[PDB]
Amino acid sequence: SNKKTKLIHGGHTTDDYTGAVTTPIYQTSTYLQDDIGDLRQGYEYSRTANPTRSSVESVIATLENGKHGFAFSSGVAAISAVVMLLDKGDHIILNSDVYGGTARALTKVFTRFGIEVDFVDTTHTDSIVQAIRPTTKMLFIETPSNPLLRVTDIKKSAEIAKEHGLISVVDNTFMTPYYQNPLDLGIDIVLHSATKYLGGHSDVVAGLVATSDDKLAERLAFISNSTGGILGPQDSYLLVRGIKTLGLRMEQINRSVIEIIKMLQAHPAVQQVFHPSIESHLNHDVHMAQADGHTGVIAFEVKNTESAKQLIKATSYYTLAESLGAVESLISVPALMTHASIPADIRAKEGITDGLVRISVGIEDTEDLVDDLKQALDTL
Amino acid sequence: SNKKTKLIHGGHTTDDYTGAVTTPIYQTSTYLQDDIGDLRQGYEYSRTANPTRSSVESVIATLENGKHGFAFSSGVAAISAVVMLLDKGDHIILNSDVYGGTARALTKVFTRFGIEVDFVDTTHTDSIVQAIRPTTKMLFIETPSNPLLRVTDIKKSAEIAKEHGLISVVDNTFMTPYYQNPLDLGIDIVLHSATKYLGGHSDVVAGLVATSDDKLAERLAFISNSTGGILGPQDSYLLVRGIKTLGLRMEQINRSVIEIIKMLQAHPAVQQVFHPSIESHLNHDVHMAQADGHTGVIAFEVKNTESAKQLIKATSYYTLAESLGAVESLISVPALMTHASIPADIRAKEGITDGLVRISVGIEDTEDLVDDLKQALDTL
Amino acid sequence: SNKKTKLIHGGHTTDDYTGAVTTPIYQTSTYLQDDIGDLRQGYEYSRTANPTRSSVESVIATLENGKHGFAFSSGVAAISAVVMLLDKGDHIILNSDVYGGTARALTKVFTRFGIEVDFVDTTHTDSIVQAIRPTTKMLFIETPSNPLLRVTDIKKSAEIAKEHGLISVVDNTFMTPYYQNPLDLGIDIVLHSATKYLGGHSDVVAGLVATSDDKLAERLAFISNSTGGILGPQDSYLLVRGIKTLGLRMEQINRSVIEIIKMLQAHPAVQQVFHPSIESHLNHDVHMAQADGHTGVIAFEVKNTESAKQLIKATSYYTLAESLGAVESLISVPALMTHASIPADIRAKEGITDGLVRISVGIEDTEDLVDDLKQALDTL
Amino acid sequence: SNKKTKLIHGGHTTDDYTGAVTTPIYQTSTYLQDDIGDLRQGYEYSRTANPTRSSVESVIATLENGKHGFAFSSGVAAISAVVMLLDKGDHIILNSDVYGGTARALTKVFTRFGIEVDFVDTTHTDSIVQAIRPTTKMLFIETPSNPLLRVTDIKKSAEIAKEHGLISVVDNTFMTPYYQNPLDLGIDIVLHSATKYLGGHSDVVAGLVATSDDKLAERLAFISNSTGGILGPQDSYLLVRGIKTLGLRMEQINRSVIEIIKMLQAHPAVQQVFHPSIESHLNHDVHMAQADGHTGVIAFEVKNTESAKQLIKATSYYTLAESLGAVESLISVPALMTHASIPADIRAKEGITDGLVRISVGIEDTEDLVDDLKQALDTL
Ligand SMILES: Cc1oc(Cn2ccc3ccc(Br)cc32)cc1C(=O)O
Ligand SMILES: Cc1oc(Cn2ccc3ccc(Br)cc32)cc1C(=O)O
Ligand SMILES: Cc1oc(Cn2ccc3ccc(Br)cc32)cc1C(=O)O
Ligand SMILES: Cc1oc(Cn2ccc3ccc(Br)cc32)cc1C(=O)O
Ligand SMILES: *Cc1c(COP(=O)(O)O)cnc(C)c1O
Ligand SMILES: *Cc1c(COP(=O)(O)O)cnc(C)c1O
Ligand SMILES: *Cc1c(COP(=O)(O)O)cnc(C)c1O
Ligand SMILES: *Cc1c(COP(=O)(O)O)cnc(C)c1O
Ligand SMILES: C[As](C)(=O)[O-]
Ligand SMILES: C[As](C)(=O)[O-]
Ligand SMILES: C[As](C)(=O)[O-]
Ligand SMILES: C[As](C)(=O)[O-]
Ligand SMILES: C[As](C)(=O)[O-]
Ligand SMILES: C[As](C)(=O)[O-]
Ligand SMILES: C[As](C)(=O)[O-]
Ligand SMILES: C[As](C)(=O)[O-]
Ligand code: NA
Ligand code: NA
Ligand code: NA
Ligand code: NA
Ligand code: NA
Ligand code: NA
Ligand code: NA
Ligand code: NA
Repeated sequence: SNKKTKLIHGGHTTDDYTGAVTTPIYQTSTYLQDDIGDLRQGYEYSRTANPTRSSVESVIATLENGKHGFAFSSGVAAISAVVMLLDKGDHIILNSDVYGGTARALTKVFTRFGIEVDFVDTTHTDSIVQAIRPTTKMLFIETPSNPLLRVTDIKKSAEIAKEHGLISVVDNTFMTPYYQNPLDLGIDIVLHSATKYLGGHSDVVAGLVATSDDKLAERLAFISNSTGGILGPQDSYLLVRGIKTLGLRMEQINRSVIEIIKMLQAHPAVQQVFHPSIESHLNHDVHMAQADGHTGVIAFEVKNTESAKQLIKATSYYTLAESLGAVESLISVPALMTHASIPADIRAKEGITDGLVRISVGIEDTEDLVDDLKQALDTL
Repeated sequence: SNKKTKLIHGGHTTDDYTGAVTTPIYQTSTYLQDDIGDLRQGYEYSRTANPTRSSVESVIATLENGKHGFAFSSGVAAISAVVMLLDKGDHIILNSDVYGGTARALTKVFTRFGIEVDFVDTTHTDSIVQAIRPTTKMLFIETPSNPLLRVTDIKKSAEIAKEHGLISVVDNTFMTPYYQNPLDLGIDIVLHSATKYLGGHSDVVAGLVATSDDKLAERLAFISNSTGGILGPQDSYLLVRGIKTLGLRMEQINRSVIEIIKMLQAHPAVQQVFHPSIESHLNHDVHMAQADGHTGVIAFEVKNTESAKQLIKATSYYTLAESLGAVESLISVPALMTHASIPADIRAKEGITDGLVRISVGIEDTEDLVDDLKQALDTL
Repeated sequence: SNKKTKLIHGGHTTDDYTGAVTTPIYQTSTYLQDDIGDLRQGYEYSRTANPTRSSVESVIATLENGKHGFAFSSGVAAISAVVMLLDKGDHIILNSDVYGGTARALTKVFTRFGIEVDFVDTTHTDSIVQAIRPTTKMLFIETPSNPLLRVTDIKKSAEIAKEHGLISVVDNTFMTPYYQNPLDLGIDIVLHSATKYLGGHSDVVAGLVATSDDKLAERLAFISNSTGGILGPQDSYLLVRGIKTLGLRMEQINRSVIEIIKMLQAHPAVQQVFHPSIESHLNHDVHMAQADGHTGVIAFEVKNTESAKQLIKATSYYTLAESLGAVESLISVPALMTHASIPADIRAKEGITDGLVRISVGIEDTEDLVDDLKQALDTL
Repeated sequence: SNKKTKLIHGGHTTDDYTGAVTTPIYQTSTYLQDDIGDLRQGYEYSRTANPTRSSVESVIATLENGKHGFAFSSGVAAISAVVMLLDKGDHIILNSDVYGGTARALTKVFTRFGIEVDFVDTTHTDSIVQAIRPTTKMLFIETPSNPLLRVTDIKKSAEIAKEHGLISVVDNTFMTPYYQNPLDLGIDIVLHSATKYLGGHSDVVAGLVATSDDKLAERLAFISNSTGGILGPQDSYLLVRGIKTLGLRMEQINRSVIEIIKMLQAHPAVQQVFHPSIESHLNHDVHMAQADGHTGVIAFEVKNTESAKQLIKATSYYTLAESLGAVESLISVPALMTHASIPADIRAKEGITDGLVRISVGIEDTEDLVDDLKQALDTL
């Protein structure tokens, strides 16, 4: 029924055999056959399929309202598997501020295999229409993006991809299936870095992919079985377990996000704030029309590098570390940590200023997170 | 010093911090930074590096006398990472009877990216010399191969690859680092399905890669970090643990292999036997010159499909299942299980007859394994 | 600061060595000593102490505002360790409806060792005063109790125990440290079946004990080290992980508890409802004075056994299984499942009627849980 | 059939449901019931029974030729459960040099519950006959003992216990079921610290108990369920896995033991050597009659404390740490590490001299272990 119930009872996460109310961990590579080719429960070799991995795959398929799920050893392994649907000579359109790892994979790995990449400002979907070439075969969008939280119209992108014969892909990491369901809006494939919110506890690196398309699912299963970037059973189990509390965690994060943004907008040491909940944010209405909540990632400007470092040192409850979607709130400075290879003039032009801070809001007490960040900003 | 000591004390598999005599399992995705960019022990994000994965990587680098190790989510993920060293238009030479998963990856995935594949009978290394094109960039060999255990001269292949500017790769799964060390013979990259002997307990799917080449190691690390087929920490731990007993397991397996082959050669219901220890086997002397023991995989012919099925049903201690390198002995029929897509006339021509049985010798009592297989053959 | 922040940042649950933001899993039994008796970080043998177990022990000590924590292989192992503080000839007072496993341990095991047990209705603390003998050395109370949720005044029991030289113990399982902190009210020892709410995911069996008393802590450490009922490192890790979401889970459970009780009180097929939040419940004011929330366990009467079974069959979201404190709501019938050895006339006299149903409210959507239980009751 | 086969195929260590060739890890606390009291596969609550724990219990029952197995959270938890078969006023006879943890549990814990303990030199079984009181109910022996490896006649002790109505218990840790099977010699209960050889990899703390007596098994199951010192599922799995290689490990250890003892007996810096394989060792013939191999624990005298410390520092392959039965060889000095609370004059009288060194032989290369210990002794 409602989302919080679906999180507990959706998918197959119990043991039909013993009745165990949690998915058994099949730390196993192979399976007895009673006769040659007769598999007791459909399993024959864990790379091809493993029951614990099948459990988490059923969960992500259910949560995204798809038919088929796939679990990979990381988010970028899921992305690479999806890109491998294409052939040399094919063209893929991506949002222009796509995740750094995605941009690296496409421009430094897959370009050597003849895949051509164009980065497009998809906040206006007619940019996609202009960028389509005869060889374009895939449209890949994140929304909202990192670290400036740009929003792209999912439904319109799905329609464009249908009309032009493209495979449409949404990286739904920042929103999670709790708030945004791209397959319901016509997208062919949805994927996640489960390393972030889905696992939720900073203790699994994993990717998840869901689709309703039987033929794309067959192709993805073949790619998974042949290139072998599969998630192991212990990590699959920890994913199932972490997803149980996804709804509670996201709701707490959202309460804190709302109060923190109020504080940041009022504070004199903060300039611009980036988050899709802000009414003046580009495509705010598009976001509200395709999602019923918010990501916990916020970016905001302080004056300079020194202020950013001082802010980090002055907080008690914000942890300096890579990644996002933890139960701990995390803080980072993109210009120094993720975007430092880009020359400073280009960073400035793109809005990645020296004082741009990114926080990933965790599940600490809302008042504590607001007060801590405020007093730290007061030290500037 | 000696191999069995190196297996226990080689690599870094203790905790410098607490002194724990086993590698801690770092079920974690990210790491506190004390200042922006200052990593306490070199860790910042588990996809890039994880201490438990670094432990197993140090083990495989030590065991293969290399400098750099890499742990992947499966053997075929390690193979795919190594193939991704190449660009569209490049050509790779493989032994003609390479592992089915390798052939599938190259001919159904990487060929779509412009990688060209030629299958060559490398049991005569001058076949490699003939097959080299101007665009050839990699030579990839298994020895001994599956399921007919063909042997390829590693040292000569390394010399050919050096002379012609090729990256040389040996899939050393069947022999393990306990018996065969391709990097010592001049090969650039050695890799393993750790799913088999290294893990040894049929409970991990994993790949391992080792090299002494700093530049190839940098390229492999970039590919791993960008396409993300990494081994998780629990599986890395179980690998380290299983490798501890590699020497004992391989030695027991070898004692049983010798006695089983004597029995098979004497038995009237068995025709041809395939194993590199047999003096009339092609390149037996090459094998003995590049290895100081034997794989536990043996293939032998009984009369037909019905005899093969009857043999399997009549054994007590041979388990019908996919994979090899378990503590249990495993039995299979390639024509029905791994090679069934090849038309029967082609199978027959290649020696994959309907009665070809493959066994992977485990660590059961030698007398029991000999007697069990013999009495089962007596029922034919 | 506030409880939800303390749950994330309280205790020591990161790695000082690598900075890993989660507690490493020390799957290890022993530790290198650099010189005889010089321990690198205080560890020498995992039965005595293990770093992952020390992490969860620090968490429970912090959450209960104690100084010392202890992790056991189950709730009843924690209880047995605490009972072993006593000697033959000593007397222990327990609430008269104590948990079945506790009653079994004391009356069928520890009584054979000369420990004498008296069951007392502690809802009136003067019953404790009457029951005190010269040999009484321990007062052990649960509040609220199972399955009728009787409430005992913790502060008054602590004062009585101080005055008469008794060790006071509270089994705080049903309330958790999120809502009730017995050590703050003067109790010597607090303990939990961490199998329930603390782990929270029905995937760990564990006990936890906390105290502020240095001498009792030394005695408990000696008992743990000598009788060895220690929690293992994987289970310790899963406990730390599950406790992260304790606050969110308990708050969702409490919202659902309030709405479900409204529904049950209004429903014509339900007679008596047992829960400390009900204003006419005995010692409701005592509960509100010593706790700032509620347990998720509720008991209520339907007409008879047949109605109870029908109710269970008619629900969609209530799972028939033993235990409580899961993310799934659980349903049971004490007269058939936990109390069936008591003769029916005694059960009836005690209020354990054939139609008494117990539910443990999970974290499903509140509206779904209310509507599901209501429609199922409507089928009666 | 033969022991090495039984180690692989004995007990139930596969999944009947999927065919997985390894025991699934049931990280779970409770189990769905299809109707009240109808358990799908006999499971209802993991403290009472867990399928992974049942797997390791079946293994130890099979390996010891018993009917019932029990897995505890440590060796001393298994011992405490067995002692709890007794009542206040009962008397237990133990060998006089029993393991320190056992002596501590009995003389500092169970004596407070009215259990009376007598330490007896059981190397002459008539000492047992003299020590029997009207209240004696249990005879508990280790053989060989620590650290002087005293041997006790198991068959004669079993006969004495039968004749006088005692429960007989053998702590079979040092010999393992691979070499010594006390239940076959008439003993009622056999137990192990599985922390040592059975797990074999220094990564599990665990106890195991086996019996053929249905009534004692029922009593032990009740004690386990009521006091809750159960082994968790991950540790149970690692035990099953480690036991697979028990035979190979013990055989390698025995080859090394034989060569090391030759070296120690010849070396001028070594005085007395303690090991049951030495022909002049007390009850050498008794040991050879009740076992068909040897423990890997050896003790030997060097001159003094300074020589012992120097020896430890001079070795390359002997690791200074507590415990025994690892894949690494371990070295210790009992007078400083396990027996330091005993006054020095008593230690000297008992043979625990300042220069007594204990080694636990691991599975390193035999020549390496001999040569390393010899060169280190040469530095004296
Ligand atoms: C290493 C990296 O490469 C890219 C892609 N990329 C290439 C040029 C370029 C200019 C601006 C921006 Br924004 C992204 C750009 C993003 C990242 C990252 O880690 O964030
Ligand atoms: C699915 C598969 O594809 C191949 C490669 N391949 C293609 C044609 C062909 C002919 C003979 C042999 Br031998 C191998 C061949 C091997 C396998 C396998 O699973 O074994
Ligand atoms: C097996 C069990 O033993 C007890 C204790 N006990 C002994 C007599 C008795 C009468 C009423 C009540 Br209420 C509890 C009683 C509780 C339980 C249980 O599992 O619930
Ligand atoms: C702490 C400990 O207590 C004991 C039992 N115990 C009591 C007196 C005594 C004298 C000699 C010997 Br030998 C053992 C003795 C053994 C150990 C141990 O850790 O080894
Ligand atoms: C309600 C419910 C669903 C249906 O979810 P939708 O969001 O309507 O697609 C699926 N699974 C479970 C367990 C549910 O309770
Ligand atoms: C002997 C030894 C080595 C060296 O091994 P080689 O086979 O000579 O390369 C490495 N590590 C350890 C722990 C050793 O004992
Ligand atoms: C606030 C806070 C505490 C103090 O908790 P109290 O309930 O006041 O005892 C402890 N630890 C952390 C991490 C906190 O944030
Ligand atoms: C041989 C065998 C047994 C019997 O072992 P004994 O030592 O004769 O009691 C049990 N299980 C398996 C799997 C065996 O192979
Ligand atoms: C500006 As539009 C609504 O075509 O993305
Ligand atoms: C910013 As990242 C998830 O590539 O460490
Ligand atoms: C036949 As040749 C020795 O050139 O591989
Ligand atoms: C023969 As296989 C390791 O691809 O199941
Ligand atoms: C009735 As009273 C307040 O002495 O527990
Ligand atoms: C009611 As119970 C936790 O002893 O199964
Ligand atoms: C000396 As005797 C054989 O009675 O133990
Ligand atoms: C000698 As010990 C196993 O009690 O650390
Ligand atoms: Na738009
Ligand atoms: Na669609
Ligand atoms: Na050749
Ligand atoms: Na080289
Ligand atoms: Na009262
Ligand atoms: Na106090
Ligand atoms: Na004797
Ligand atoms: Na018997």
